[PDB]
Amino acid sequence: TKLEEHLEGIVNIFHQYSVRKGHFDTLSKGELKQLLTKELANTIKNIKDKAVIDEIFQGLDANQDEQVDFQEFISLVAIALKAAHYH
Amino acid sequence: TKLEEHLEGIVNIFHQYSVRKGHFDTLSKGELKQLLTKELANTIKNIKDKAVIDEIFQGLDANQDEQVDFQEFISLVAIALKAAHYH
Amino acid sequence: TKLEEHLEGIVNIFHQYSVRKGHFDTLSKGELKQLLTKELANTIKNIKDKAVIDEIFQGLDANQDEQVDFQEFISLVAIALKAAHYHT
Amino acid sequence: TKLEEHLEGIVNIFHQYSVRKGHFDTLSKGELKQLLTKELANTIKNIKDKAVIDEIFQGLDANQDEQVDFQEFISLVAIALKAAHYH
Amino acid sequence: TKLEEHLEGIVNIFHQYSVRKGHFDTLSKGELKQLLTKELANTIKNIKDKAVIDEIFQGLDANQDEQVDFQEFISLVAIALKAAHYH
Amino acid sequence: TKLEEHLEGIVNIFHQYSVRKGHFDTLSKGELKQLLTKELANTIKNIKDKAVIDEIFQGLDANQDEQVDFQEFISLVAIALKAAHYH
Ligand SMILES: [Ca+2]
Ligand SMILES: [Ca+2]
Ligand SMILES: [Ca+2]
Ligand SMILES: [Ca+2]
Ligand SMILES: [Ca+2]
Ligand SMILES: [Ca+2]
Ligand SMILES: [Ca+2]
Ligand SMILES: [Ca+2]
Ligand SMILES: [Ca+2]
Ligand SMILES: [Ca+2]
Ligand SMILES: [Ca+2]
Ligand SMILES: [Ca+2]
Ligand SMILES: [Ca+2]
Ligand SMILES: [Ca+2]
Ligand SMILES: [Ca+2]
Ligand SMILES: [Ca+2]
Ligand SMILES: [Ca+2]
Ligand SMILES: [Ca+2]
Repeated sequence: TKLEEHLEGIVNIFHQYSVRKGHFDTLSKGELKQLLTKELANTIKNIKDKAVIDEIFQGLDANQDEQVDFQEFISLVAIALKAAHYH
Repeated sequence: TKLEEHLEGIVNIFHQYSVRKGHFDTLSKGELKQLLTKELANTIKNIKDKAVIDEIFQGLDANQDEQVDFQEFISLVAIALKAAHYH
Repeated sequence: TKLEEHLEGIVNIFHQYSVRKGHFDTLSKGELKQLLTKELANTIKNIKDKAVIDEIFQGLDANQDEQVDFQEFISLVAIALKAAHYHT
Repeated sequence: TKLEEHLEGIVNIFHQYSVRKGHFDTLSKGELKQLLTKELANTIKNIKDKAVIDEIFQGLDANQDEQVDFQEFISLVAIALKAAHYH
Repeated sequence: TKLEEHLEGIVNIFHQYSVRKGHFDTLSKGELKQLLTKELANTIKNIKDKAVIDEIFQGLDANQDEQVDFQEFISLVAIALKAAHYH
Repeated sequence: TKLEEHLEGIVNIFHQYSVRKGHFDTLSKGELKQLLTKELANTIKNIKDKAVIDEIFQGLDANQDEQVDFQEFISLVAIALKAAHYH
């Protein structure tokens, strides 16, 4: 299915960024910064702002381990999905 | 981007199903059952069974208006995304 | 303030039904049914139907104690709020 | 009914502050501070400190669009309700 | 520490039921029925009723794969604590 | 039963810290500080850093009353469990 394909897509993009550094299944502040700035540049306003990136990071990182795992990632998909529907 | 592409895809699928009947911007049970069985067939177990479909509908429709609106639909992406990353 | 008065309003309405029976601070299915059918009759579709009332009770009672307490009630005020704004 | 009046009341108050500037349908940081400091003065601790208003704004604005829309505002009502029943 | 001790306790108890049948690391409807009725009988009302066990299983199995995984099980702890501090 | 004993355990630790200052039934920052660093040292990363204790305090304190009450505490239990299982 296309819907399935879009889902595997999102999953693929997650890993695309999570493997660069440290844990392969988790995103570091730095990797999330990349993901955010390159992949949602037209979705989240001011995503370019150091403060905006930090605020998003601190909020996904529910368990304070300094990493964003896949389950925490889902939150971001939901926010983004909200924006994309608004346009 | 790609990520933005996928998210736009998801939005577009919603609407692919929501305009068939009643309100254009929301899914009725019928509409939701179509979307589930053909677009998540390989994602949610037993998704074809009547009981599962009803259970999922009853859960999304948080405000009991017998419609699944976009906000409510986000939750399903969440459930699905979970599953898709699992495979 | 006006906003403070409406919030005090909702708390008072909650007690208005929670004292009828059993614990004074919680709603039983009965007390909830009365509240729903007499105070949200124009907010939630088919609120009069048995099925709907139970589905609602079954969802608010997160701890499964057969009582809806105030924190659990706040959920209902959220659904209700969505509803009112949409009508508006 | 009364419960319904109170709800419509809260929606009204929302609109009373959202129409002063920018989109009519949403609350700016500024609009939000106004409502907080004169509508909730006797509900949230130290709600008259810049720090506390920032924090509430930052939390209610989940999509980071620098605006607080009605669905996001509902969370504010939840926090408030909590406080009001405590008295 | 003691808190750590209790948390480890909970995980342990999860496992003592999850390994009985099927996947070792997730709970089947049967496995859960066993955990609820034996470990939570003085905590959740009417936990010995067929109907309640199922409503609790249906609720926990957020992804409809007919198993309760540790993440899903965490919500049971939340429901239970609420009750425990009540006594 | 053991699970029940662990739950009660969790409630007792909470109170062990909550009775120290101000209201016996809620944790002040200071009280929360102690609890975190003495009961979760081997569970949450850098729990020792003043920045992290503050961030955790700010997240639990949903109503902004500068106390963490039992309900709000349950979120902390969930973050911790998640970690303890991961270990
Ligand atoms: Ca990484
Ligand atoms: Ca952090
Ligand atoms: Ca994390
Ligand atoms: Ca439709
Ligand atoms: Ca329903
Ligand atoms: Ca709905
Ligand atoms: Ca009562
Ligand atoms: Ca129930
Ligand atoms: Ca209850
Ligand atoms: Ca405005
Ligand atoms: Ca922000
Ligand atoms: Ca916003
Ligand atoms: Ca098993
Ligand atoms: Ca199910
Ligand atoms: Ca499951
Ligand atoms: Ca205290
Ligand atoms: Ca704060
Ligand atoms: Ca608090």
